[PDB]
Amino acid sequence: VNSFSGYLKLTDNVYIKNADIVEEAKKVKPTVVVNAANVYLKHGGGVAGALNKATNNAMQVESDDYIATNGPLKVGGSCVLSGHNLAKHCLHVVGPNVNKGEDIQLLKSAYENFNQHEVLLAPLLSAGIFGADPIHSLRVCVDTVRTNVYLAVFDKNLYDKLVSSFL
Ligand SMILES: Cc1ccc(C[C@H](CO)Nc2ncnc3[nH]ccc23)cc1C
Ligand SMILES: [Cl-]
Repeated sequence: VNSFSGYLKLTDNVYIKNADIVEEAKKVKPTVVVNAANVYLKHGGGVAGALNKATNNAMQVESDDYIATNGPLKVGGSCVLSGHNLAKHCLHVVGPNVNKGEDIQLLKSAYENFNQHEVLLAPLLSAGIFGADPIHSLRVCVDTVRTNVYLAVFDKNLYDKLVSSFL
């Protein structure tokens, strides 16, 4: 039993809700919140911009030190950093950005990172400003993630389409 509330159950392990991941994380304080990261961990907009703003830029400061030491992530890759005031940990995951021409097949590799964590709060990878079809992203999530994932969808209209169209 966990403290996530108001989710619709899609499969044994995947759940979904129309919610603001920033507000969800502050309420639940999950063990792991997933960020929709880029390889440079530059959290300028989208989910990453919102999560970083909620940390008062501490996420960006930590991320800049990470990159200075380790260099950029891979598309499809991830790193574990602090969750600051939002969660114990933040799993920064790089889904392909279609608006950069990045291969959408890497979306499965991106979701595989979730399997290293028993329970996660997450957005749909490569959705929003990353340009992928959220219906495809949800399908890949369900077919790739085996651990317990609580998916937060900010937009109410989009959530209804994902649910009504879920096979
Ligand atoms: C119009 C529109 C907006 C957003 C999305 C999803 C992306 C992630 O898939 N953004 C987010 N998802 C969850 N919480 C969030 N908080 C801040 C940003 C954000 C899709 C579409 C079509
Ligand atoms: Cl977004």
